Order: sequence, then structure tokens, then C-alpha cells
Amino acid sequence: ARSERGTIATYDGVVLARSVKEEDGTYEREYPAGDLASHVVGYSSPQFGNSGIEKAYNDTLKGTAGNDVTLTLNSKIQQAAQDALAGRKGACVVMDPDTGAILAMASAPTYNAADFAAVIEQANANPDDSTLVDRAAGSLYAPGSTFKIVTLATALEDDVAGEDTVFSSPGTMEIGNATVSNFNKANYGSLTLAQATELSSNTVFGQLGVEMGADKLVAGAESFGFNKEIDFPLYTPESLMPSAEDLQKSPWELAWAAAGEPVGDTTRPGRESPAGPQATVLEMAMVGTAIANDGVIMQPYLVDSVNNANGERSFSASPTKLMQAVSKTTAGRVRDVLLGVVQNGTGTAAAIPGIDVAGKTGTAEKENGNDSWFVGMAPAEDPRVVVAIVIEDGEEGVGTAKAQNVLKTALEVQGLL
Ligand SMILES: [Mg+2]
Repeated sequence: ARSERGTIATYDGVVLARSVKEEDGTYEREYPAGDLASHVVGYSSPQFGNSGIEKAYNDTLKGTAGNDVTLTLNSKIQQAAQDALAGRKGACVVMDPDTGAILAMASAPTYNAADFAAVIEQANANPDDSTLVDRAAGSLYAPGSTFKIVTLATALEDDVAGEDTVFSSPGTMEIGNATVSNFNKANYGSLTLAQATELSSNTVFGQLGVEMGADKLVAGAESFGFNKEIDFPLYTPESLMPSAEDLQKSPWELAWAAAGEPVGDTTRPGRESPAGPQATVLEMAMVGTAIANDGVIMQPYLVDSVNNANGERSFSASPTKLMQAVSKTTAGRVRDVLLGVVQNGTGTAAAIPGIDVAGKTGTAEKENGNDSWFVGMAPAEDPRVVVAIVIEDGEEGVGTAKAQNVLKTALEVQGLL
């Protein structure tokens, strides 16, 4: 109450939170950037406590004045991510695949950071109001066909199949005594594995899952970070995969997991492992960074530096490897297939004039619609940016269309456009 709490600002210097000395010599917290990165910045209140960065870095911010925290976020990329989600429910994460730095992290619906108290009040009055939910880091989603990046990468790494391997792609087929179906039950005839990735065929990926088997599929997902607790300053639930033991018992569950749908029956007493895959948007961005960065996932980070009131520097982020998902050769082969998705497949809306874009579209099944996903990277040959976006209950392909705008803004900011 008595001393100046430190500021929180973006990497390009937009102040998200600061303390100003009042009339009576007291200090009050100000949030002068409207709804820019609201969920990330969080709030600090003697009534409501803390959340976001205000919570995670409370000790350094509190402090003699407290220390100033500089985030990795770029305000223009952050705004583009928020604009992509405007009027929708969902989330968007933009990362630098070479460092793990988070350039944008947005959730929708959102709110003005300054108005956190009123928003908390509304949440209490209406348990259905989900504005305060951190969807980018804090929520698990079914990734749907975006997860095929993991299945494909695993199949190539383990030599289960190659890009040229041919699979039947019927509209529906029985696997493990129930049905796996292509989107809209489309019959594509025989497809190479590359073509099946371009068209996003569930029946091909289901068969590929059964062929590789539960042990390999689960190990492959774990190589990309599933079932690992990943350290992060904001609450991030562990992304989940079933045990190999559970998937072994149901070829149908295995086939759907390979296609990104978590169909494991968790209503069944006695089930030992979770349904999966279930992932955060951050995790799906990390999957993208593995493909972009020669197979290596860098540790995601949000704080670039901390500086004292003196101006001196007490913390500087050091980009660091988290895990090697696949080999450099495998990553490159997958990246080439994902370029095909955008050039010739379901991802054409992600194309950007003058820069090659590679990525994977996703549809995740819901009762009366779908969640719409895109994970992609640009420039395709040596990416400088990765974007993951989910639009809940979205029109077909909307995730890809919105990702285009976010990627374009990132490339403009970086000078490539
Ligand atoms: Mg074969």
C-alpha cells in the first residue's frame, strides 16, 4: 500500500500496468492499455487478490519501489491475435520457434484489465459467464485434426509409413467395432499419406494409428509434451494422452486418437487414464514450434527481463531447450507436407502473397458443430513465427482464415512484409 509496485510492459514498451501515487501519498494500480493482453497481465487487488503476471511475479513487482517486468509480447501482434478472436470464444498463441518467446497470447471473450473488479462481480452473479477464463494457456481442448502433425511426425520418425505410402480413404469404416468417418463422410478413394494430410482424412489417420500401435502413438505424443508438466508463469494444465494400456484395449479409441479426437469413455468406472489427446493452445503452438525449429521445442516464456527502480537488471531470460520431439530430418519432411496443406489442401486460406506458409487445419467435433483450429508457421523454409488458434463453435475453416491475418501481421512487424 505504501510503496510503488513495479510496472508490467510489453517488449515494445506498451505499459499494461503501473502504480501512480495518489493525493494522500498512497498508491493505486492503473491498467492503461484497455483490453490488451488482459488475461496475461492479470490484476492486483487488496480485495480480490491477484492473477496472471501480477500473481506470478508478485514478489518482484511488490519490492523501496518494486521491480519492472518486461514481457515478450509485441503489442501489434497481440492486437492482431485479439482482433482475430473478436466476438468469438477461443484463443490464439504466437511464438518465436527459435527461442520459445511468446509474441502474442489472447483469449476471448475478454475485458478491459482496469475493470477486473466489475468482471469478477459479473462472474459471481452469472456462473455461465466465462470472460475470466484463460483459454490460451489455462484450458484443455480436443485438438482434432491439428494433432495429425504429431501422428504424421511419429509415423515418419519410426518408419511406420512414408509420405508416399498409399491408404484407402473411405467416407466411413469400421475400426474396433465402431465407426471412424472422414469429415462430411467424404470418400477420397486411395490417398498417399501426404495427400491424406492435405485433405485431412480421418479414415487414413485412423488406419495409420492402428498400424503404428498404441505404444508408438503414446510415445510419440509424449515426445511433443503430452503427459508432461510444463513450467509456465500462468496456470497451464498438463496436456493429456491415454495410457498405451488403455489404447491397446480399444482399436477404435486408438484410431480416433491418431486423428486427434479424445473418444475414451471417462463415464466408465475403473478407467485408469484420461481420454486424449487433450491439449492447451500453448501446447499446440509448441507442436508447431517443433516442426518449425528442426524438431526442438524451446521452453515457452513470457518474461524477457526484470529491471530494478535503479534501472539495473536482475533477470534476463535465457532461451533454453525443453525437449527434442523428432529429428531435424523428420521435422523437415513434416514441414514439406504442411506446405502442401496450404498450397493444395484444406489450408489455402492461410496463404500469404510473397511468403510461403505451412500449417495444419483442424476441426474438432462437437455436438452440433465443431471447433475450428489452425497451427502454422512462416516462412515455411525457415520459420520466424508460429501461430496456433482455436475458434470455438466456428464455421468450417474459420480458424485458418483468422490465422492468416495474425501471421501477416507478425510478418509485417518482423519486416518480412
Ligand atoms: Mg503399410
